[PDB]
Amino acid sequence: RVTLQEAPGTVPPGRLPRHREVILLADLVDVSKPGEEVEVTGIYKNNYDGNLNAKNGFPVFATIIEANSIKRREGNTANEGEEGLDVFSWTEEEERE
Amino acid sequence: VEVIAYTCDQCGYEVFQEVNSRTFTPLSECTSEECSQNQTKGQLFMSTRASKFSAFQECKIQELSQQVPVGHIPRSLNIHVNGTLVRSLSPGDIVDVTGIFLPAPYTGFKALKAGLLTETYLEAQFVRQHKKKFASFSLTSDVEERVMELITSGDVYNRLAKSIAPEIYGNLDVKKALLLLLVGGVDKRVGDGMKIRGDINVCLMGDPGVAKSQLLKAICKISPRGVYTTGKGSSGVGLTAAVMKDPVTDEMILEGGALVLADNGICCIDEFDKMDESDRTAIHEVMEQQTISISKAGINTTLNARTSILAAANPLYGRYNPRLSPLDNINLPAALLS
Amino acid sequence: TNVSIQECTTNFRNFLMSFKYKFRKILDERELYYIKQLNEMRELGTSNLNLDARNLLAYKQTEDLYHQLLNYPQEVISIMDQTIKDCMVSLIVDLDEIETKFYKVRPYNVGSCKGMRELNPNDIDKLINLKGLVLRSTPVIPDMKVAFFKCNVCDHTMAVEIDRGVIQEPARCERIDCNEPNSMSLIHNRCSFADKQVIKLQETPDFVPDGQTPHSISLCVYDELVDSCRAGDRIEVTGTFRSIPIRANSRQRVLKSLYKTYVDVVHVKKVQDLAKIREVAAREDLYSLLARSIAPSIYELEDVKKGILLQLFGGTNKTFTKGGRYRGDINILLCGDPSTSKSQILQYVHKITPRGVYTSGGLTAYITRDVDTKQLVLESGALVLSDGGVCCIDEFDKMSDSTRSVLHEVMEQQTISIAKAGIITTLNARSSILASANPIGSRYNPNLPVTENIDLPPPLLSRFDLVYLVLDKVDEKNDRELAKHLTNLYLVLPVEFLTMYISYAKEHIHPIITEAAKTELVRAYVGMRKMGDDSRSDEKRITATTRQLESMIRLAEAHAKMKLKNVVELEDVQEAVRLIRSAIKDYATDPK
Amino acid sequence: VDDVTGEKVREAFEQFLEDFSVQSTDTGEVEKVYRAQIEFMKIYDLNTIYIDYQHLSMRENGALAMAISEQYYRFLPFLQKGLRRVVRKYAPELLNERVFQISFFNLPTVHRIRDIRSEKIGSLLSISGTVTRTSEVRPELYKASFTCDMCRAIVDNVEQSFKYTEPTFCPNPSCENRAFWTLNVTRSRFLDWQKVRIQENANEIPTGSMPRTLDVILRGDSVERAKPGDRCKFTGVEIVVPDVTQLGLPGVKKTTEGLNSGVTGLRSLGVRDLTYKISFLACHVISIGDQEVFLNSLSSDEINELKEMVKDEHIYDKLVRSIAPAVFGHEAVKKGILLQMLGGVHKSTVEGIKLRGDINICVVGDPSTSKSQFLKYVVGFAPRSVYTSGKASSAAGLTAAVVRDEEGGDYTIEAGALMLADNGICCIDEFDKMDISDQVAIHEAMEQQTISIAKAGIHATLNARTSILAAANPVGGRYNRKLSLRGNLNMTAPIMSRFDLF
DNA sequence: AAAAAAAAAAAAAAAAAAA
DNA sequence: TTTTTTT
Ligand SMILES: Nc1ncnc2c1ncn2[C@@H]1O[C@H](COP(=O)(O)OP(=O)(O)OP(=O)(O)O)[C@@H](O)[C@H]1O
Ligand SMILES: Nc1ncnc2c1ncn2[C@@H]1O[C@H](COP(=O)(O)OP(=O)(O)O)[C@@H](O)[C@H]1O
Ligand SMILES: Nc1ncnc2c1ncn2[C@@H]1O[C@H](COP(=O)(O)OP(=O)(O)O)[C@@H](O)[C@H]1O
Ligand SMILES: [Mg+2]
Ligand SMILES: [Zn+2]
Ligand SMILES: [Zn+2]
Ligand SMILES: [Zn+2]
Repeated sequence: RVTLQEAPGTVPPGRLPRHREVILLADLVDVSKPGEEVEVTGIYKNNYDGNLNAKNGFPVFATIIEANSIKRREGNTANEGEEGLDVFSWTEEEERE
Repeated sequence: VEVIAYTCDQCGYEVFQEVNSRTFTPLSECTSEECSQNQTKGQLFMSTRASKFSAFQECKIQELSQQVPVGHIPRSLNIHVNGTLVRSLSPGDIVDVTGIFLPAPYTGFKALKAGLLTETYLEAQFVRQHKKKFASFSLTSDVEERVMELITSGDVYNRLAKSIAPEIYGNLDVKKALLLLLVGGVDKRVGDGMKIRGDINVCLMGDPGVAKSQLLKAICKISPRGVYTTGKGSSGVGLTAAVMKDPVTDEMILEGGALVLADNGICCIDEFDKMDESDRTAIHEVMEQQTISISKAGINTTLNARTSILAAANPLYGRYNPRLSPLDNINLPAALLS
Repeated sequence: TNVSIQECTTNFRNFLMSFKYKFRKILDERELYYIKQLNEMRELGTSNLNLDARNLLAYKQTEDLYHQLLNYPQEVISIMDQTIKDCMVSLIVDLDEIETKFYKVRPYNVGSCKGMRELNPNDIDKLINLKGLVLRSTPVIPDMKVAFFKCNVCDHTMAVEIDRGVIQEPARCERIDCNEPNSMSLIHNRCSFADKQVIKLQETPDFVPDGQTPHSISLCVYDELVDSCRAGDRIEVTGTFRSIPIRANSRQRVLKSLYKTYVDVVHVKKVQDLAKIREVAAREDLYSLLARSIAPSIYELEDVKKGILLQLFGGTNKTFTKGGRYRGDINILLCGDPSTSKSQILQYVHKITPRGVYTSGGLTAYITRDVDTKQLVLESGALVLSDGGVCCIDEFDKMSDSTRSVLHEVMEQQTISIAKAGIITTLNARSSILASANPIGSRYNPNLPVTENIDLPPPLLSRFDLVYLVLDKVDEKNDRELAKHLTNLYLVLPVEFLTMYISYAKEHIHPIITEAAKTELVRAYVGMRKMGDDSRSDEKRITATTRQLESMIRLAEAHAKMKLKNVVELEDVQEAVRLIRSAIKDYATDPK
Repeated sequence: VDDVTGEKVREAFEQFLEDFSVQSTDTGEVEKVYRAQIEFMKIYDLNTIYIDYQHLSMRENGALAMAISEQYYRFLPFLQKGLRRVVRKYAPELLNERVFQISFFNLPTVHRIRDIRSEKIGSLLSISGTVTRTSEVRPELYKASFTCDMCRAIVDNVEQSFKYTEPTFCPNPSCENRAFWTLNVTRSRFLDWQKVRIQENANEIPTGSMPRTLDVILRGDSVERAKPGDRCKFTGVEIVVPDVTQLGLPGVKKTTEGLNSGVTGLRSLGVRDLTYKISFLACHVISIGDQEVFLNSLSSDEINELKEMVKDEHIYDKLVRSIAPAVFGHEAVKKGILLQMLGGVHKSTVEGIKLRGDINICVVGDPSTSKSQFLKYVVGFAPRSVYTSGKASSAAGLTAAVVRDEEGGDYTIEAGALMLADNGICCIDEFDKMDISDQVAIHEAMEQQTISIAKAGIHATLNARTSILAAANPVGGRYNRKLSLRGNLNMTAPIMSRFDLF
């Protein structure tokens, strides 16, 4: 599990980011590294908590993101050339060409 | 608390109980016959007026330096005082306390450890204040004949100057200035309420090894209100009251902008060119009986700063100079010098 | 005790209808207060009865009730309030306003004012008089009075009274049709509550003679006494003592052997003249006397006093939308050797002005972390609080560097913005500035120009409205007069009337300039333009700037601000131009 | 038991909703404004009605207006029931069952924070202040559906409170609610939730007393409608909140002086004391401080005025004369500022390389001639404008900076003045005075139209799409006619080529 | 069921200062 | 203008 902030280039100026928690199941382990900008496709789910209801006085719920796909987006902001999780990967016919 | 009295909504006799331990539990249902019945005749409550109380206070004592063996740290001892003897001693005095050396259970900590270890305390019985009494020059026959003898002595100021610090040789005029500093100048205001102070600000200047610090120590000894300060060593000397974060409950007890006993005190300072900008700002603010009104958290209870300033500083070269003195100076503002 | 219920009430009522303060007058050895004041209350609709103890002591039967009141405050006060409640009908014989209002009394002056250093347990549940300084406060705390309940199964609701805080909950709903025991559920938001506020009080410094530390006693107030005091106040209170058991471990039934001490108070004390103005305002020499009346102890220095007075009066502020608002404040700088008592002038003006903060070289807003509580609050600095008044600054040379830019921000726009910790906002200042600075060295050399000795940047000193220079030079005569004046003082002045006059001029009066004054203004501008040039090709500096025109417009408006006029005259503009040019005449350096 | 008062107020409420029948203008004979609101909901699937208090004021006088206003909490569900009745009478499919909300506005007065007292609990009220902090938008339970385990016996529409409540009985006669209940997440209905903090404005506070702080709870569509530093006016009902910790929970459990006005003696409390504190609940928030898309905004003036000024033939002739009428002279400067406001086309190649599409202007002059006036006017006119000095006391400088609390990780960045100016027109004053590091940052930033600073183990790329307008001053006071810009100004050579006009 | 925190040591970034 | 040192 890992902490996900907002991209500093995406937040409105002079504001504060919003954190979330992302849980990475099998085969997605260690794909993400600290300090990098990433894009994650996942499922939004909610769960009960005790201290959260304690500190607010209202029936509030916590939410975590179960990761399902991860795509790195560090530096290479040109994101219109092609689709896919990895744009630096090739098919067999691309190797043939 | 000594005895706790309840009331049970007209249950005839009202239950009394006593507690000597530092903790207890209250009562809930009384033993009267109408409440010995299956249900209570009115619920009982604690009654403050009928209960008994005693004045209580807590103090701790520290060993003297003379009695500490070499290479050791002094220890402390707690004292509990009750009854009329409360408020019979003040911090900062030598006393001879007689009391009862009693144990104290550790269960108050509620750690469940120290199965056989317990704390100890003393309960006061009779206190000898010892030390010395200032008495505020309260008149008596003996002091009256003493001042008669002084009047018969004739000329006084020269003898007083000679009698301050015979250890340091010479320097008569410095001692004369010390005499004139100890009495104070013109005071008690003028017409239209204009401010004037009787305090005198004299600065001592000279080479190292002239025993100006020793003369300052002698003056501090001979004066009752003297406070001695020097270059660094601690941060609580100025700008903060001594009760900052002091209580065990951490009540943030403070006064704001104040100094050490600045009201009618004698601020003796050594190494006047050593302190930082904060103490320098404070001593510019204590100028000419001006109060100290520095605020940090909405506090504005200013201290009425009315003190005489006597400070000793050394040249930044460590010696006098053939070239001009005001440029050599003491590395001090000309406004402060004036 | 059960003694005062029967006869003390009747005796107090009899002396209510029978009291005359002539008895107190005789006791003084140099009139029916209650009935006249009670009918005053009847015709007012108020609900309050102040009650002194000395005049209560003046009567021989009442002192018995006096002593019984010290022993038993609560019951005596309650029965006195009920007595007043019945006195309503006893005196009116509309009865409708009576049934709606409660009644309370405010005893005071019961006894000598004690201090926190001498409070023996003999003084528990006894009325005392206390004086001190209010330090801090707390948000108002709701108090449970009427418990609301609802039989959820049958939706039945019942209202329950309480006593001593503890609630006797209903073990079963009254509706025997359901008669269920466990269907009792309360509603938080349909109850009734009382407002409680806790104050922290400090002993006066008079009670600590030997440099010890003061102490703190907790306070409690109810209803009309809520928010009656705030931080820094000096008040005196009268209320009973109290002690309470401390819970210790909140999870356990035990209680500590010691009790917390706190007091509950019931009374707190602190510590058409417009016709007269015009009679004074009609005089011809109002200007000179008014100017000299604010610095009685200052010898000579008339022109700077006049300038400071006009700065205090202020100009006009307008907000026409076609070009944005125009600044209406005057800013003046003081310079010279520290032998002029120039801080005394700032001290005078600080207390003379309605609003103002006196500081020295942090002055603006900065977010702080709360000390007693753990929270974040936005805090505004000295400049923000001086809106509409005069902000006084000393030791202006020792201004550091970061803060100086802030001044350059505020003097040119009268608005300060902050972008920190996610907070972006703008705050209004709209304040006047008065500052003093010292030259570098033991003296200010007249040959030396002003700039280097005052070590301020040229733009900042150029953008002040005016400037004044004080130069003390040794002469036999002037020293003789100064020495004589100082000795005589050491060996015609109005009162807060000044403050109300200043306020009335500030907000009632909105003078405007007229067409005639425009010709004089433009002639003066052209004249100093010519005075700033010569026939030779030296390429003289342009000494007549637009700042001069703005300054003279503001000063002419200020001259009409005083004397309560509505339109300016020529005299205003001649005075303004002479004032603006006098400082320039002494602004030259060693050349020319 | 039937609260006939609630029934009566609900009947009157739905009645004046039905037939308010107010006319706005002469052409608007009968409008039925609330029917129009419901029509808007039908055509847009909206949820919340907005009710003006003044329209509610004269309806049945104080028999209805004051009755609703004072015991708002008491009669809120009755208003909800009447609203549901009328909407399902007129728009059944609109309910496709959903949480309708009502927001009252236009209250006759506003209260300061210092005037808050307990006697107004449960009453509609309006307060104003500055928001200093918000909280993340978290969901909260509204209507739950519990299963009684061994026999499911679905217990739906269970209401909640400040504590997570559970059903108390099992409707199945064979079952006897012995089995512990289990929540069904997919059947529960949640609602938004956000807590904000407010404090008194600087004008209300007397002396140097510390500001009074209060907490405000939002719900529904009013989330993220307030931002820190914005002075806003709220409308809602005053409430009181207990300490849930003393109350029973499945989880485990200035201030030291106590003396709280507590209460005890309850079954669930046991040997515990319950305290209370003041909180506000809000329902309405206001703040007091393509060419075809534009053409879609149709009006008679919108058509005619633009058509005339397009079909005109001296537009430019008048246009420059219409810029900053306050200033006198300086004809070309106005044209320059107009061109700066107009902006240039932004184009990006098919290689991901960005071409600058903005104009940057520098103005130089001798002291005290109108140059600050242009900057002030353009700041006052141009949207998203920022005014700042060349020398700034903030640690952010002009570009950006990193700030940490001591021993605080990640060195969270702070937006600089230029970063705030991003996505909009910027203004710079006193440009000659500059920070050397900031200067070497900006001159590479202007061409890149972005700035990126990597420090203290964190790195990021920021956007600075800004149009720069700056003013300088000749060295020596006045512009020496003999020399040139390079001789007169000390400002470095590469930056001069960054600017496009002088 | 809970000791939890003031006092130190060490690693930076920003600003201001001296050459 | 540059590097140093302090906060
Ligand atoms: N006039 C004197 N008579 C006697 N002893 C003297 C005299 N002058 C100096 N001394 C001796 O010098 C010492 C005190 O000088 P000391 O250097 O402590 O004082 P100082 O001038 O305040 O300087 P410093 O700051 O170095 O302490 C003592 O040992 C004292 O005996
Ligand atoms: N004209 C004067 N009248 C009365 N007192 C004066 C006069 N000039 C100087 N003084 C005395 O000399 C001091 C001058 O201090 P001041 O010039 O205010 O120093 P600074 O402004 O640097 O604090 C004052 O405290 C005052 O007592
Ligand atoms: N319409 C105008 N024509 C010419 N000058 C003006 C006009 N309006 C204001 N001014 C002057 O121009 C100045 C603009 O400020 P600025 O030129 O930046 O002064 P400085 O250079 O001293 O900062 C103002 O001080 C004002 O006096
Ligand atoms: Mg020495
Ligand atoms: Zn009983
Ligand atoms: Zn029932
Ligand atoms: Zn079941």
